[PDB]
Amino acid sequence: NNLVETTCKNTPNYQLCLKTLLSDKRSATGDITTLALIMVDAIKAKANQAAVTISKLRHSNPPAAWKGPLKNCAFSYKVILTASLPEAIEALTKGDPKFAEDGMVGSSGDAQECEEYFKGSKSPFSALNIAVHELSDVGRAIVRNLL
Repeated sequence: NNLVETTCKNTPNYQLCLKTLLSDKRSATGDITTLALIMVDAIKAKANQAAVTISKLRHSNPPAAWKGPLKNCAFSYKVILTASLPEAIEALTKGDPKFAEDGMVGSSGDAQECEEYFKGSKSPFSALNIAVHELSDVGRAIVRNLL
C-alpha cells in the first residue's frame, strides 16, 4: 500500500498500476516480487481474452481485410502466452528479474505490432491490445526497480 503507491509512481502509468494492484488481494501483504507477479497475471488475463476473441473472429466469416492481421495476431498472442509470460513468471519465481523484463519487453512489442496491422482500418479489439501493451510497460518498470 505504502510500497504499492511508491512502486506505481516509478511506472509509465501510475493509475493503471494502482488500479491493477489494488484490485488483487495479494497486494496488501506482498513484497515487490509479488506486485510484479500480480501485474504479469493481469497481462495474461487480457492476452488470453484477446486470443479467444481472435479465434472467434477468424472462424465467424471475417472480413477479407481482417484475415491477415488476425492470422498474424493469433501468433503474436501465442508468443506472449506460451513463451514471454511463462518465462517472466519463471524468472520472478525462481530466477532473476533481467529475463522478466525481456518477457515484458516482448509482450509489449507483440501487442502493439498486432494493433499496427489494423492501422488504416477499424481495429476490432483495440482496448485489449492497448491494455496488454500498457500492462507490460508498467510490468517492465516494476521489474526494472529490482535490478
